[PDB]
Amino acid sequence: GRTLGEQWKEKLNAMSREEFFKYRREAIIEVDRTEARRARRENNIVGGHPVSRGSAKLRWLVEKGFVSPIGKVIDLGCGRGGWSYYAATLKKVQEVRGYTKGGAGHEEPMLMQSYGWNLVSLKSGVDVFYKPSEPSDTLFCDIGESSPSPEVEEQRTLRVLEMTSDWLHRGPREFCIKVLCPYMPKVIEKMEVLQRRFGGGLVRLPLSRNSNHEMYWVSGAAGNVVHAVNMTSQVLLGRMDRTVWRGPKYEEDVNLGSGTRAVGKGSNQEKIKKRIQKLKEEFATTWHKDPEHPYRTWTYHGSYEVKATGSASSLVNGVVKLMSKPWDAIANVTTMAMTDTTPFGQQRVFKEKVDTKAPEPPAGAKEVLNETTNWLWAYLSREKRPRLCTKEEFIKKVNSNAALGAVFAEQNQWSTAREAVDDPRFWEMVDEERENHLRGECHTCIYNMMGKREKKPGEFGKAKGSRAIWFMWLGARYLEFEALGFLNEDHWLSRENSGGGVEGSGVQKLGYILRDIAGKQGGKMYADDTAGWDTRITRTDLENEAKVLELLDGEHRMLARAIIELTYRHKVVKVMRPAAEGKTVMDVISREDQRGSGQVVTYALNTFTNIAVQLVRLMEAEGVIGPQHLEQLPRKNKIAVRTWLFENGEERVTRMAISGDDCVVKPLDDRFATALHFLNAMSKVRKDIQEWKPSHGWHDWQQVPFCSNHFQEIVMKDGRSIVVPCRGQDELIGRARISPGAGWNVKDTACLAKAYAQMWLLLYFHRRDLRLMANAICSAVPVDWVPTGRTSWSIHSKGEWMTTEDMLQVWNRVWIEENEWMMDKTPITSWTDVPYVGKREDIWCGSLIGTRSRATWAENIYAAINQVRAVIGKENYVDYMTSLRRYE
Ligand SMILES: Nc1ncnc2c1ncn2[C@@H]1O[C@H](CSCC[C@H](N)C(=O)O)[C@@H](O)[C@H]1O
Ligand SMILES: [Zn+2]
Ligand SMILES: [Zn+2]
Repeated sequence: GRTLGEQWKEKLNAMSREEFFKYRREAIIEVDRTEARRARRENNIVGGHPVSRGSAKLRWLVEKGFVSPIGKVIDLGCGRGGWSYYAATLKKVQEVRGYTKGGAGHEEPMLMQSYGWNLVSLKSGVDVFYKPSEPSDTLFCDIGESSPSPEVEEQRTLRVLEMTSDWLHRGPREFCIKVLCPYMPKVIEKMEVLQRRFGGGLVRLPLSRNSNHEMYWVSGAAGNVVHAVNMTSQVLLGRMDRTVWRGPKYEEDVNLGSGTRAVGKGSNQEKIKKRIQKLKEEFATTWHKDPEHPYRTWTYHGSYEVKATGSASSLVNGVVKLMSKPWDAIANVTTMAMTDTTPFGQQRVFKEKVDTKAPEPPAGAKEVLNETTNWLWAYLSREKRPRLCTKEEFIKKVNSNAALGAVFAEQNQWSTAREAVDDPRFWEMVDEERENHLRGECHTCIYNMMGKREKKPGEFGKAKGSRAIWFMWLGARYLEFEALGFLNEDHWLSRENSGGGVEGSGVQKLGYILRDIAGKQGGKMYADDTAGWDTRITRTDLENEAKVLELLDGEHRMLARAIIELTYRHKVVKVMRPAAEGKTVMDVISREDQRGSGQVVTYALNTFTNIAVQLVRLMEAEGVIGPQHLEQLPRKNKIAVRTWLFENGEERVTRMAISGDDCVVKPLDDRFATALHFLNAMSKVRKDIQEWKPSHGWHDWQQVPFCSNHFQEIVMKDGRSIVVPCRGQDELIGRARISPGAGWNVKDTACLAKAYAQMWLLLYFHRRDLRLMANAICSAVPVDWVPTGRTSWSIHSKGEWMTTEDMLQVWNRVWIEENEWMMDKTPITSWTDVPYVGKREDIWCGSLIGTRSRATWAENIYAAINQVRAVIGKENYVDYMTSLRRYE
């Protein structure tokens, strides 16, 4: 009770609730929050309304010189993001990163479109007390949880000051740090030591309410700490006991405006000029060059107004949910959501993942890739001969529902792909562009880039933004397919031809292939994921892929050359973006590197390059090359590379399983784990691991991740063994619980549930919970109804369950009949003779067996089934529950 603050606190703690809320707002300045709250209600994130009162507080501080935010701003305990968004409106600020705890009983970051929103990056679920410090130019911290006990607040405050000191030690000359309880002795001492070392002073905002004693240690203040605090205490004490409460003085809230901001700094225009010109002309009406466009590594050409496209909804699948009551309690399943594919949705991912420049590899690294890719092209073409693909081939393999991909009104004459390929007028458009290509010109081959609708873990209690996919229109895709599609159609990256690849194989083959690799002598199995593979394909990588041309001649070569040079290298792309005031715009941008996700040969070229990368890593691992060769390759090891490849290559690729950017490799020893110098120089940086930390390997091949699964060997009842795919049961159920959009009627969602159920039966029958849930779903869905919808995006999903045939029959087809690693072709006649994984593995991968929630669920499954049957209604049903032992 010694300090005046302690007297204030004690008097505060003794107030009645009614008086507390009068005193709280007495004589303070308060921003009118009315309009902001209506904005929050009406989902208006483009009107300039700040997410909290925190924007006004920071505004007051900069308008008074107390802090002048600049450069890279770090914001500790950002909450909704109030400070972060205000900083981003400021000219001198170029980057904002917020961190915050989030979760139950804490504020999550809110996603806004305030001016400069593209400079901001908020992160939730972070405990900053144990987050390693990072360099920054401006540092913010608004952490400090109140308490009726000054002693508690004192210790909390100290913990923050102690924490911020680690961050101040790394440069920030600008700062603004909350000091929750400034009047307590140990805090006073800490402030004095900190002020000496880093400067600044303690300030009390007139925007703060009288119910706290918070002060801000800001870099552009100064003064005696003690004096400052006592002056605050006195004001506070003075405002107690009034005869008449006069209330606060009202101010207007800050208006943060809207729209993206330009990034600083940021030219083979010949080969793209026609395309741009044709677009500028077709959309001249509102065409313009936005000075505030957010592109940093893409070159920008212009923008025009368009109607926004995409969705931000996730809806629940009612039938799956009814059959999965125990998972209602699993956060991992219920916080999953469809990704946001609105333009704001994809753009907020675009600025992090796609607008990056992967550096070109250094000269020595190039020379080694050169020899490797020479070797690899030679090896792939040892037996196979390139060829044109035909119109008829295209028409037969085009999905009747492939994207049209119109980029010009002229390309938008058909309502489905099937109609286009059936219309002579389409092929006339193709021919016309074809003849242009033969003359080394390209007029209309242009990508649309948009958000991919995906089922993913949530973010800030809501949906994640979307991954960008891009592809050219049906006509351009035909031309690609004609020139380069032989790679696909004649299976140039099949295992038989590539050694390392796995083209064509369903998931059901993948485990067996991993096992075969395990049988070779060598070290641990590795499986490093490259972060954002397509965005890391360099000019060098493209130049090496371009060596297909040397396998081609005449007309065939010329067509292929146009695809490769005019279409894969000189890419022109159309992407939507949020403009100001709720309107959206189509940007036309370009760049020479990176790989477009929806090129006809993306998988092939990815597989090809990934094999070459692994070959290079193995050479560094086996000693042929090292860091001393990155800047220049000596003639002698340049030759060793050649001979290494020549003598070893064919064996070495058999130690790989390469599916696009997905890789598994069993090197000779474990020097591989530190063979990272070339890997990093080639820009193929590893995902989720410090740049130079060695790679983790596995001893058990059954724990190796490949194409989103790992694989388990299980011995069946009749003594035969199978290798099956296995993965987190939480997400499997999480995804089945999500419907692809709004407005889906009972029958359609029932048919999607039925596809998820049947995919489970065919691939994850060995997971106890799923087999029960699958039979339960199929028992609640009318037998006649036909499975519809996507259950996977993986190229290795072959969809055998998308059928009305009995699932046991198809089980035998893929697991016995067509399974080349199963000698004994003895058919399985009943489900009970189909194995499970060990309960140890089942539980490790999310199973709920042995739990009482599950028990209740299992025992009462029929009630669940009947609930769904009622909703669907009188129809023809069948009970499959009896195919499980416990229901006989
Ligand atoms: N240890 C911790 N690590 C990260 N965040 C924390 C934390 N302790 C508290 N927080 C969070 O930090 C936030 C401070 S309130 C932030 C207000 C913000 N300046 C604005 O204007 O919007 C709270 O939401 C709180 O949940
Ligand atoms: Zn073209
Ligand atoms: Zn598993």
